[PDB]
Amino acid sequence: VLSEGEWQLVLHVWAKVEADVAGHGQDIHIRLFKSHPETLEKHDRFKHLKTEAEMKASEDLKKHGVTELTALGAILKKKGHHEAELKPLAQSHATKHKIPIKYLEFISEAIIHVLHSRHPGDFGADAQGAMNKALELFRKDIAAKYKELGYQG
Ligand code: ZNH
Repeated sequence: VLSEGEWQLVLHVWAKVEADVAGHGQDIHIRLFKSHPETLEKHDRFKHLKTEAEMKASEDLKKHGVTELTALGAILKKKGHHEAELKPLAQSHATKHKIPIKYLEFISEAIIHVLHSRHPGDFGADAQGAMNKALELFRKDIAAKYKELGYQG
């Protein structure tokens, strides 16, 4: 459970992400795929994107990063009260896409890397700690939902 102060820091840096959702999504995906290359295999339509310029130029990929960050932003703004927003995401991700909790941690690492890289002055220790706690709560709750649906994380 997060403090109101913690939620404030999460939402303060989230407002900065929202000045450029699409560029943050690109950087996050580029980082994720480079760091943890197994993750690119869940994206069949992005396989031919073999260099960083090719990744940046893909409207497909760009749009997908806005779709993911939009859903994550809406979850964050509910400050933990996110069952209604979380349930459809667990359903597609447990049953259709097959995304293990470990991959959610990898992308959580990429989000934190990119928010440090772009907003170091608004992403010091206590802000990083809050964002980590928020992402941890997201992943705890999505994993409980995965198990309800019969998917083992
Ligand atoms: C933060 C975190 C996150 C978020 C919020 C998200 C969100 C999302 C959204 C909103 C969508 C659309 C709808 C549905 O459900 O389907 C998606 C999809 C999606 N998803 Zn995901 N995700 C994520 C992570 C992820 C990862 C990590 C992966 C891998 C690796 C993924 C993979 C995915 C896919 C594959 C899809 C489909 C796409 C297409 O196909 O178009 N995912 N996703």
